[PDB]
Amino acid sequence: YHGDSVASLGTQPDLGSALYQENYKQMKALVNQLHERVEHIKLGGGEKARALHISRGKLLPRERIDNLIDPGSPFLELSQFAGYQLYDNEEVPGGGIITGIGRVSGVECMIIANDATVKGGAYYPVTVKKQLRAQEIAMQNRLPCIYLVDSGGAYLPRQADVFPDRDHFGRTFYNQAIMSSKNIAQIAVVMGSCTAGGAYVPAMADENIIVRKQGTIFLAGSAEDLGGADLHCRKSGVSDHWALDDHHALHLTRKVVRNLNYQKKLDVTIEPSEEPLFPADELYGIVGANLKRSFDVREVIARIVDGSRFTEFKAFYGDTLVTGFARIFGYPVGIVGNNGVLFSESAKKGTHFVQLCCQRNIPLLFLQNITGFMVGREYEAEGIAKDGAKMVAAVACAQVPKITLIIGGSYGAGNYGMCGRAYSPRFLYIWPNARISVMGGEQAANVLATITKDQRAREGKQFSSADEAALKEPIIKKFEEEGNPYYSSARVWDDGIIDPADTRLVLGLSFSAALNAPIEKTDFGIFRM
Amino acid sequence: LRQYNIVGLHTNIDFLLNLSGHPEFEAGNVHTDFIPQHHKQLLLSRKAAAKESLCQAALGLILKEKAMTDTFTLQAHDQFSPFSSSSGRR
Amino acid sequence: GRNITKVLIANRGEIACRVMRTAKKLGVQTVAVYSEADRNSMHVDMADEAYSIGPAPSQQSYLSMEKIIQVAKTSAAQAIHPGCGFLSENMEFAELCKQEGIIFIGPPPSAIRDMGIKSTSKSIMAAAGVPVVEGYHGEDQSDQCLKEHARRIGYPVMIRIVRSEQEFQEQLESARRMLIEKFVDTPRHVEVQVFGDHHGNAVYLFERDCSVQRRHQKIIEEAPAPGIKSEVRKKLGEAAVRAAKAVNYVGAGTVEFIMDSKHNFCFMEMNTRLQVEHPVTEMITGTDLVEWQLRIAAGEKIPLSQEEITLQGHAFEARIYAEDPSNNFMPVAGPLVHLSTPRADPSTRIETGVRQGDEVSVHYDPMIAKLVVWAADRQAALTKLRYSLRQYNIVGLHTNIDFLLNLSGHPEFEAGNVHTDFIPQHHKQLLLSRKAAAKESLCQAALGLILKEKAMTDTFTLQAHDQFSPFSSSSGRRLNISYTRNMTLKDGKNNVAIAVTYNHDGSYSMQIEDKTFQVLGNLYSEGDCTYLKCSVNGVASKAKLIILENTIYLFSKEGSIEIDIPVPKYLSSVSSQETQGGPLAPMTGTIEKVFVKAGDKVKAGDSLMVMIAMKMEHTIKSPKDGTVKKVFYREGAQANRHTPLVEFEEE
Repeated sequence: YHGDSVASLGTQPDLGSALYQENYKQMKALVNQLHERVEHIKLGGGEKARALHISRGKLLPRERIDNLIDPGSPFLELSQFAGYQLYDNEEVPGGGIITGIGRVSGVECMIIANDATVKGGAYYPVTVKKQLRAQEIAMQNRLPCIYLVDSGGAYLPRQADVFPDRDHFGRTFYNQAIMSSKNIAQIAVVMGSCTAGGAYVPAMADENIIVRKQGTIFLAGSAEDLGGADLHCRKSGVSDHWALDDHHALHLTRKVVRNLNYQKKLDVTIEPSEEPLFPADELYGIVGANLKRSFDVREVIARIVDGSRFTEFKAFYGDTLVTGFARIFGYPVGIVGNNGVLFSESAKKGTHFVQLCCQRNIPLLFLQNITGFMVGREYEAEGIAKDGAKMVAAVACAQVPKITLIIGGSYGAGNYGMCGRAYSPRFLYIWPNARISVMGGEQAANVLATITKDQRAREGKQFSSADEAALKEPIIKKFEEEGNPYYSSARVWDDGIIDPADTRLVLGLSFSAALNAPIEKTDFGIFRM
Repeated sequence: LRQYNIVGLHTNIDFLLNLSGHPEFEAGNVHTDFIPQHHKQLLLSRKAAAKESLCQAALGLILKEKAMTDTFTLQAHDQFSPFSSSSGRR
Repeated sequence: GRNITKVLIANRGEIACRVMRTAKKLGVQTVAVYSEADRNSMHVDMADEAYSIGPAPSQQSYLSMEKIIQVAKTSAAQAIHPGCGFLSENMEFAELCKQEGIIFIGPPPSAIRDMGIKSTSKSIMAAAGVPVVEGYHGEDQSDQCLKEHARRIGYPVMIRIVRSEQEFQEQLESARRMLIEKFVDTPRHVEVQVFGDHHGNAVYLFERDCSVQRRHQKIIEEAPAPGIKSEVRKKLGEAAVRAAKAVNYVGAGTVEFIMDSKHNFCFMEMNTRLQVEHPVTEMITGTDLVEWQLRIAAGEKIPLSQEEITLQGHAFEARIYAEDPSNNFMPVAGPLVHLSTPRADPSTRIETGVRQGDEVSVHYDPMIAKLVVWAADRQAALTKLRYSLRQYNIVGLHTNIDFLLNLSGHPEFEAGNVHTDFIPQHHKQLLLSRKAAAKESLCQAALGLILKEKAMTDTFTLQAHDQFSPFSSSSGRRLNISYTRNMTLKDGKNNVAIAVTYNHDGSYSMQIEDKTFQVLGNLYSEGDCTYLKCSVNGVASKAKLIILENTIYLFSKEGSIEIDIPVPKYLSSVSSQETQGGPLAPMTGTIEKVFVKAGDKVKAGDSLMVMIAMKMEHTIKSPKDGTVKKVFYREGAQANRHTPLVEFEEE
């Protein structure tokens, strides 16, 4: 019986209020800035490179993905901003690689395509990291991997950051071998030249497809005679399927996936989906771009969960943290979101909640908007560190799928307790207004303003107020620049910057993909009582 | 006649539509040589389609793909996944 | 000047659907025009083609002559049907259509202009010999001039009723603190239908009666008009026919005459609007007047001769409106969550422009529908009309259906003594308060909630793997004892407590107060409406059951009862006020702003104070709508965490 009437979250914001008008205007500008920058990244190398690419009869990398996935299906692209201003004088749109999750023949798959128009498809250090992140996502969720291979090899000027280390280019083949041993299909489509390590990708794949003339495979670098589809297809045997052109190869790939003999099974209970009771675009006015102002995280929840229905857990205890049960697109989810400074009660409340979700095998969603931990002599005497550690330790051991969304600041140990990047959430997204760093820019400035005020007060040479901002202004600039969402996203610290109006859709797609793998039992360490 | 649809073989229906719309037939000026006499107008060649018709055809193809997607979704355990939508969203 | 194979309908709503239905039965292609609000309207979906004519305001859409002509050209429509209202009586639009070579389906411009001017129409009508009513329309007000005109018209006259010359001065000064007409008890309005061909031949359909008027809007139409002698009927129509031929009338038309009593009648006005009271005449004469209008507009002669036209039976037309009678027939706009009507048959015809799930809009007239019933005699037709009105059900907005049932019930209406003060004279009788429901009806409502819960249990069972579990039964059976449920329902302002014992046989025994009722029932679905078949104490009945929000609606042929389900306080959100007595300080921090004086009325969400803690701004908001009793802190004060900030007056 599911006919019980229940209460719903959310309230109607005051659209006429000046605060709402200002917050909407600021957030809208950030979203518009995000959109137009992606449009530029969409063009890859440029008109001359794109014209040359098409002149060879090859499809553009994004057109390949459009033809590969099922007609009209959504495509969840990841790390669109990788390499954004990362290198001083080189522009590398998207890192030279396009990764995302789409549906092929009704199966969710991870698609990894080299962008040959960007530096001829050479592998920059960020390119390796982006690919490795995609492989990690595919393995953790048991998603088949499809490699649209068109690459020019490693970027020699930066070889030391590509070749040698464990998380360097070599790890790519290690991941392929491991996934194959776990029956996670590895499919490679050679739609261009692959040289040196590149030739290993088709060789390490379970099934392989090569285009008639464009594709070339050789350990040591005419190219067609040395490699080519005909040599590998008919003589070397490296090729499993032979394709006339890019369209033919993509058609063959869809057939290969259809023969995987895989059917998705759900471990969680399902209920009919319902839209939230409030518009999503109201999040612009509610949240704004000023991190100093505070908002009720429940308002964010009310606009993303099915029917804006939410069962809060321990509502009046540790009120700075909000925990409860909801459903997104029918999936059950346990939501943990910051509503103020973390306290001992908040950490205990979170630790209790995480155990509940793990026991019932309920996916967890974290909404990070942190401002730090409570600071005080009494709090330390009562083991706030001991309480904060309880949550870091429960979150780490949880085996249910975890997704993190940074809707505000992310500073210090508060990041760890709320399932930061270091704690292997299945996905991590950030809003365009977010800031992340070891501590807030102001705190670092003020802390230094104590150390050197002390330095010269204790030493005895006076240190004046103008000497203070010759200390504080460079620090604040550095933390503002390095905490910017684009700085964080240019390197692969998150899986993308998302428009707040798209939060519900992105979460729905992400949780759906994460459910391809069975949920394991959670084993906890010692809870330091 | 327009509501009558026949696919699989050629029929005289379009000829009957041209004949029943001929000015001399509308006037009742009929005789046994009517078809031979007005053969040029009654037999009509094909004319290039309008862009609106092409748009409708593309819409029909897209909707057929959407129907196929729904048919596949019917048999899946993950009935309400957003991936089953035909939004084509990015 | 061509045969019409495609027709643009320059209208919306019910009239547009009616014109389209005649065209479909005739094979004529149909073009709709639509505003942004009417994009999904029934007449848009009904047409073979439909075109946007701009935004929701009719001045910028349906009254835009340029846009209508542009769509007629673009769709290659040979003719425009204007329907009723909007451009149907616009001389400029009619001439513009003629200039552009488009057939206007309606009268010639000369007739539209002549009818429009009161002087010109009356002058031709007096020339026709049609009896005329005498009134003084002169702007001059000299008491002598007004008195001389009152004598010429002859007493009694209306300024204040003036029965004689001696009372004229006193009544004039009373009225002033003017126009003169003729007063008399003259409330019967009798109208006739005349059709004329381009050839000049004309026929008269039988007369109708529009006497009943509410808020200057006709409510009930009956044909033929009651009490009119067969010989009077022939003479009244023939005068209309001669008048129509003299004015060279073409197309459908209505001529109005006023009869105070004793068959004394006089012309009032002639309308080319193709009034929507046309259906009653069609049923009695067995003709389609929309079909006749399309044929005549093309150029064909009138289909039937006067001898061929015959009168059979009696028909009544009632117009449903969203107007709420309690607020003086105030128009209402709302979603039609449930709409149902009497079953269609040759005798019963429903003319509607709305469907269940449609939303009524303030932009246009709110009439929900027009209902037409036909029978051998006036009383039998009236009985059918009431039977059908009870079968007309609407949920989600206020309606005049109840008022219509009361008016049809009134004895004077059944007699046929109809006058236009009927609603004011019988106002107290026509509007009646709700009576307390009977215990039997309350038992039926309780059964309805129980059976709906049983259906909900059944729905869950279908999804479940254990389909045959005994627990999925709704037997409410305990071991060695019987379950009695205490349930409360509210009738009006009265809470009623019903104790329901779930018997082993599947029946329910319900005790309300000191009376015990044995109730058995089932839910069955006919069409899209769930129906409750129930027996209370052996009396058996069938009703339509809709449960929406917290209200149970049972619609039966006898009456409609609405019963309410009490709402728990926790869901009511009154609890949200109860959860905390007062707002406290979020953390230890300085008070930066205070927005409330010692005595101030505040509503939930009204900011009371702003506090900065560790350089982090928090704004305190009003928990309740209660007025503020006192404030515990002032600006610049440091408030400790969880300390009361505001005191609210006890309520």
